[PDB]
Amino acid sequence: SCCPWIIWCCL
Repeated sequence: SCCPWIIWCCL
């Protein structure tokens, strides 16, 4: 739920 809502990430 990173950015965007995705696994450990920040795209």
